[PDB]
Amino acid sequence: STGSATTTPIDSLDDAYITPVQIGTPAQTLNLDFDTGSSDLWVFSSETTASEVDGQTIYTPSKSTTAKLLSGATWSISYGDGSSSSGDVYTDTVSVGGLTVTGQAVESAKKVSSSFTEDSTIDGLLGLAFSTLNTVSPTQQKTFFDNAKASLDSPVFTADLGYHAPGTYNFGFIDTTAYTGSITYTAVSTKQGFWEWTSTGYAVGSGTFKSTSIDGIADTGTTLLYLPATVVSAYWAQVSGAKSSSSVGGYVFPCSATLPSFTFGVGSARIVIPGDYIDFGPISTGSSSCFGGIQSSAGIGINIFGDVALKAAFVVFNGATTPTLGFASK
Repeated sequence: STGSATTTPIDSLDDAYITPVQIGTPAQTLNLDFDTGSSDLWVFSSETTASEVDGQTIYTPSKSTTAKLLSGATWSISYGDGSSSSGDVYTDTVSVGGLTVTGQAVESAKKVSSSFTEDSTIDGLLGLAFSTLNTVSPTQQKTFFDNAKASLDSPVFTADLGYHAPGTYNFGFIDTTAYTGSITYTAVSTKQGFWEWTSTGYAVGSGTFKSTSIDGIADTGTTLLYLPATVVSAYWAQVSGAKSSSSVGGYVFPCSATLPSFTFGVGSARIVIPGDYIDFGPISTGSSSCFGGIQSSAGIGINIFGDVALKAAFVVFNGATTPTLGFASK
């Protein structure tokens, strides 16, 4: 089997991407944030505290003839941005782009934190990291990819995120028309539950490539590119007027600037992030200070190849017995 679904930016900055997902019988379609940095499929629901729902589409398990309460199961998650959610668990039929999994754990939110409530465009998350990170207790549950893997033509999914434009998530096949050149594969460590890999270095604009190992995670659920402070300082030093602002929470730059590109290494191959992809717009409405898309990871504990980096590439998440990641230009 295969599946193919379009993923669409939630706003003009590409702050996140939503993909339609069918849950239940008859189908209830929710727009979920596919997140290769977490492993819970959770949704706003008929059980979510009413004051914490503000425009999202909800899953109502009582209206699904295939929904079954997973007795005793609860979940609770906190994300790197400080947001969180928790609730109980159903199993139900879940389909993405024509690919169907029966008995998928659908984690129904009873509580969500304010940032979820405030984002009317995201109806929940669909985790695509490794199932060892799934938070369901007392019986940990499998991700949608893990449940579908054995049925897929090839045990892979691909992320093709657009810049200010829709893109595609495919399951079970590699669309050879979707990228240029060849796909370069690189090793993955699953020891932390992430799609964790080692970039071979970077370049700023037309500058020379610096060979240096950068361990980080391929995370479609993080907006920006978070890298070591040395790397980020080298980038922003090429932008007149750029500075790290403690009050804003990162590097800012004059909105009048033209940003240089940033290149990262995948083995001997190179992925080029155009400068425009690094512009996240005014820090507040009407400001001439703009927020940078490359930020320091020093306060995180891990480097994150988020959407800013991934949307410059066609990315293969290879779930073979030994997982690997593949990157191609496009």
